[PDB]
Amino acid sequence: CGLVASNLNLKPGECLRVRGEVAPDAKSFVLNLGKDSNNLCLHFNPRFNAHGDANTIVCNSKDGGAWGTEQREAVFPFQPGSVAEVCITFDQANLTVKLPDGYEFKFPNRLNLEAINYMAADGDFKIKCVAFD
Amino acid sequence: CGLVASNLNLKPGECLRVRGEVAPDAKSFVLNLGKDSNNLCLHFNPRFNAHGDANTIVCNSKDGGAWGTEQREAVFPFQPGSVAEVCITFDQANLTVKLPDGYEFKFPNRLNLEAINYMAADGDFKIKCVAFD
Ligand SMILES: CC(=O)N[C@@H]1[C@@H](O[C@@H]2O[C@H](CO)[C@H](O)[C@H](O)[C@H]2O)[C@H](O)[C@@H](CO)O[C@H]1O
Ligand SMILES: CC(=O)N[C@@H]1[C@@H](O[C@@H]2O[C@H](CO)[C@H](O)[C@H](O)[C@H]2O)[C@H](O)[C@@H](CO)O[C@H]1O
Repeated sequence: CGLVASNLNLKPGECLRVRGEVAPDAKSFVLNLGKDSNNLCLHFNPRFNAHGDANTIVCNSKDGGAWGTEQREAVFPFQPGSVAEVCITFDQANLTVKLPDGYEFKFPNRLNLEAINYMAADGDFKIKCVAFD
Repeated sequence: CGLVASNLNLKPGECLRVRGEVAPDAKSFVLNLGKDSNNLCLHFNPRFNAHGDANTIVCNSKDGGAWGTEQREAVFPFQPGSVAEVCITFDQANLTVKLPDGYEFKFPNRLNLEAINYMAADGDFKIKCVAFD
């Protein structure tokens, strides 16, 4: 696995910023946010070439070990072999993810945790920088 | 406890940059670095006024759960209610903690691990930014 951080205590409205290097031959990377590995309010999974998907952002929740209903975006502002920054915040209704080119999407908040306490990165994304606001 | 990060994979010569908020009423804060919570190549513990120490940095190791022998500095460049930045690196001989204004603290490398994989903050220190170089 990649970087795992806990005790984040990220409250509604606070910004979590992650900057990393996307591998030149990247097939996929993951940012998981929530309470723990079984309880994710956001599974954020850009798929360059994985699970039969191409240049597709896949998002989901995981609640008590169970994947929720998957959602995808049409836009894919990531390139292999470049640096990517992602900024995440949430309120009780939605997570809001802002992407490098100013792209911003919302994913329903299905878990309604009081805070994001857990983040894990995986796959072809080398984290260089994590910041809190 | 404060932020805990694992799978850091920080190798010799690589630089861990941490910026945090020292609480206004700070009595003590901690940065722990090593393999896991029981194997610390550096316990970095500025004590403003705790355990009978005043404005003293206490450093130690922990090896398979057992604390080593404490090393202490006279020089104390931390202030309560402020922002502190440190840059940490290690080699075969020492861990080095550097502050921007040029303070440099060295602690013997007692564990000789291949990497720092674990970092944890505790006490009156709120981490706001972590970077890898
Ligand atoms: C179990 C399985 O393979 N599920 C398939 C999906 O792949 C998983 O998607 C989740 C997020 O929803 C995680 O990314 C997990 O790592 C993936 O294996 C796949 O996206 C969909 C659509 O093809 O099919 C599921 O069955
Ligand atoms: C159990 C205990 O209090 N040990 C004393 C030391 O305090 C601990 O020191 C370690 C680092 O070596 C950690 O900072 C831990 O949090 C502290 O409780 C204390 O520094 C010395 C002398 O002042 O005595 C030890 O027995």
